[PDB]
Amino acid sequence: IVGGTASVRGEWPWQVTLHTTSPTQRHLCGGSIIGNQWILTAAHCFYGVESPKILRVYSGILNQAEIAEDTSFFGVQEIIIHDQYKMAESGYDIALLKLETTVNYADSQRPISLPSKGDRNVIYTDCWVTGWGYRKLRDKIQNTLQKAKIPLVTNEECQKRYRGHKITHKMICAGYREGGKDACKGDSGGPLSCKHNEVWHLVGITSWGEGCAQRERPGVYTNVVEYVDWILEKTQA
Ligand SMILES: *[C@](=O)([C]([C][C][C][N]C([N])=[N])[N]C(=O)[C]([N]C(=O)C(=O)C1=[C][C]=[C]C(Cl)=[C]1)[C]([C])[C])C1=N[C]=[C]S1
Repeated sequence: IVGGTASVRGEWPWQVTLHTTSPTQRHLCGGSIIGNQWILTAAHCFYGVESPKILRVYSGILNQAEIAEDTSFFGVQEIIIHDQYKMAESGYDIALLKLETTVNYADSQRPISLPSKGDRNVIYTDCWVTGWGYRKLRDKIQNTLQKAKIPLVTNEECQKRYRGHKITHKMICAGYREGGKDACKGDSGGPLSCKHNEVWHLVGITSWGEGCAQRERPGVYTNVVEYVDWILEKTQA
């Protein structure tokens, strides 16, 4: 996260940090708890991942420092990548992680409600992007979960900032015309939370962007509401 600040512990209870143990353990991507055994994240986060056996999901984390060898984690039983996904910039950057065990909700870890189809006409004026991603285009995984408030931008406006690219209705953008605040390397898979009527909704999934926080370069996110049917279909046994 560029231009953000340290989060308060438990402030984003749905946020998880997905680690890979290969070659040695490190943070890979962000993700969101949406069900007792389901994490929603970006599909482009499993590039090179041949098995879910090397994945570890940590919930209720604020500082990466809390993660040690003796720290409990959730194993991944299955990685579900949208069948139309090819690459982030082309869209369909969405994936489900079916945990090996169930998450016991608590104030430190609880699910975020998915957007509705009747809420596609709602104007989000309180959206936040979070993660342990980069702070600069040349930094490392941040220790403390960062947060940043960023305004959504219309798709027509976003398309203007991404010539040569196709910004579809299955994507959604957020950013300041002047830049300064945005997601960055490592925030991928993270949630783009928006509070409406005292209720948080998973509006987007951090996906891509030209660089980080550059002026006239809004961050691009998977437009979750366009995948509620897919999510239902893939999560039902
Ligand atoms: C993700 O954490 C990052 C998150 C990008 C968010 N960026 C932003 N400005 N809001 N994702 C990536 O690094 C993906 N690639 C790009 O963003 C890349 O710069 C790009 C891709 C297509 C078109 C353009 Cl113009 C720029 C990803 C596809 C690698 C991470 N995901 C993996 C490691 S960090």
